[PDB]
Amino acid sequence: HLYNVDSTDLGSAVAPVRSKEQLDRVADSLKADLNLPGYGHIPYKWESLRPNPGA
Amino acid sequence: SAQARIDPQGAATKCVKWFNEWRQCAWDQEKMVKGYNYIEDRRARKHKPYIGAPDLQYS
Amino acid sequence: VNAFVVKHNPDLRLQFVAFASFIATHMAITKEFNDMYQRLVDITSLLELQA
Amino acid sequence: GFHFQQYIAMAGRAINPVQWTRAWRRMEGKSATEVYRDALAWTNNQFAQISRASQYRAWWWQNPLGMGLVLYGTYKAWHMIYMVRKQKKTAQLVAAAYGQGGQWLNPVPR
Amino acid sequence: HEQPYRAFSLGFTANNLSGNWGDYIDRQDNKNALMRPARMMFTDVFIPTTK
Amino acid sequence: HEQPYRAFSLGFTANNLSGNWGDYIDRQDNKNALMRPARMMFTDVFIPTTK
Amino acid sequence: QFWEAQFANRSFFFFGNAWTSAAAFAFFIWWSRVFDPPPKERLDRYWLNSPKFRILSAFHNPGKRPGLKISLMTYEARYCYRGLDHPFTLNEMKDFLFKLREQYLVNKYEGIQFPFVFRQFNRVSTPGTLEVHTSPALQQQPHFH
Amino acid sequence: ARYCYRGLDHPFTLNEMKDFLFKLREQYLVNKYEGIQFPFVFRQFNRVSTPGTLEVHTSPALQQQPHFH
Amino acid sequence: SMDHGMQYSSIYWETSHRTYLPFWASLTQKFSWKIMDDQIRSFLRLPKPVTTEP
Repeated sequence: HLYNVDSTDLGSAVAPVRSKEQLDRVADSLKADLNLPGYGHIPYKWESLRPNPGA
Repeated sequence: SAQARIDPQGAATKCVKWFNEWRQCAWDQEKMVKGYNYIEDRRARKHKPYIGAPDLQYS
Repeated sequence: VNAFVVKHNPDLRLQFVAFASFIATHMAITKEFNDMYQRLVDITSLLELQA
Repeated sequence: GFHFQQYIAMAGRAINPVQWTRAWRRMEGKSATEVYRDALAWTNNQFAQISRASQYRAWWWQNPLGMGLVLYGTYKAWHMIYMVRKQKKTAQLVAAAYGQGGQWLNPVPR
Repeated sequence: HEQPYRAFSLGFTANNLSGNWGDYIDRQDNKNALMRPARMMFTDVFIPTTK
Repeated sequence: HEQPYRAFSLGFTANNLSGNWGDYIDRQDNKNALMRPARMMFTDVFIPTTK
Repeated sequence: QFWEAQFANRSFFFFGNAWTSAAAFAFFIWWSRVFDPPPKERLDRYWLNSPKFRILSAFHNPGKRPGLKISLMTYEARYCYRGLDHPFTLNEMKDFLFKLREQYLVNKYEGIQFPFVFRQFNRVSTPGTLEVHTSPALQQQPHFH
Repeated sequence: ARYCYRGLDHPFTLNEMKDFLFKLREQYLVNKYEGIQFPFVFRQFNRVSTPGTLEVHTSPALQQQPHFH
Repeated sequence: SMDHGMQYSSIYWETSHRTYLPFWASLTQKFSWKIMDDQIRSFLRLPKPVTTEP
């Protein structure tokens, strides 16, 4: 009752390990929670045979 | 002076700069009270733009 | 280096093929690293949007 | 300058995938030094044709400025085809990223 | 010595001193009133509005 | 026999039947959505906006 | 030729009016620092407000808006490499929040454009039967006299 | 042309009456405000008079109206 | 009435303003040394930052 917590488990005592899959999961969850129509929209793309000009 | 009793939003628009300065001074005082410092890196190769230029030393 | 290259790619067309494959492999690995960093930046941008 | 039509025709042949297979077959038993020397010799042959034939011959495009006008027109054509196109693309990029004039904006006031 | 510098461009062909574009928020027209009607003439490319 | 007629223009070069400009009040774009972005290409002269 | 010029008179390294002198002067200014890139402590003096920098950022971030990352790079360059505990003034804070708002709007409304956010693009989506009407007259506000 | 040469006592319908008053209003506005232009009257011209330092700002966002749910 | 708006201002490039992009710019791509640096630090057991500790 002294701490602003729902439970006693404050998470792991070591940081997460780097993973493409975990990053994908977190980004998808954030996108779903935000629910913003306009993410990933490209109004202008440099005209090129390459799909992604520059990066 | 800005008559915040009658135009509080208008006065806050004028006074938030001094609130921000107070906010800065608070941390500036805390870091002097509790000795807080950081490891500065070595001097850059092009710290001076020109060799003949003076490098005025800053604390 | 020129010996090792000409021993395995004595002709111009083979030299060009090897050069192009080197370029493609370099670009692919660079794309992998850029994709990882891009995922990180996307997450940071999403947290800015959440703010 | 001369043989502009032939240069267009050469580019047209070069862009043909059949000519790519022909060049692939022609590249059998061939060296980069040989290819470079061949191209350099071709370019030298062009400029030598110019240097020789300008002494006695005049093309249909001959004018009181000589080949200076032909070279200026070549430059302007290259400019209008490539660089102004790139400027258009860069303009749309900057306008989508920052707004019109975003690259000449003043620094943020302190 | 802590204030930032404005970009400098000067040549025979173009410059950035005959006008002021402003900040990111408080923008303004680089050209003046007499040549604003002829802005199309100070451009290599122009993509007009849709209406 | 008491309603007025709309103007007619038809030739090989130009017409007034591929679009509708509307009335004096309830106006509308004569060109359609796919070529509205390229209005500059359907004009002999163009005098852009002031901004 | 350059070597012999060095021992010829009035033809030493960068002295004189010869092409060897010009080339040596060019190498000298290259070897100097003035044309080197700036350090991270000095990036927000010119580089982060540069048209080249902005265009390159926009190019290598194709469909994105790097105004916010530019603001954050300025914050970094002033805080972590120059030693300022309070890098942003009130103006810069307002600019940061303006850019945050613009990012928010661009991700919320698809295709939003100039009058609400600083952004212009040509290939837009229109309904198909676009009606054109006059704006209403400005609202008559009450006034004395 | 409808009244004096075809014999119609009531030449204008409601649409034509509205159009007449719209054009009257446009004449009034054009004569009242010098340089008035498209959004208020159907009219576009190029040689306009501008202040000299024209500032460009973003419009405010559309007013949030209250709504159910 | 805010989404999918029309082009309100013109887009243009002033004469002889520079572009700073070459002809291979579309094939150019970015890179950061941070991922490689992280891998190397993890493999060589270098000093970790305190952000690894919750």
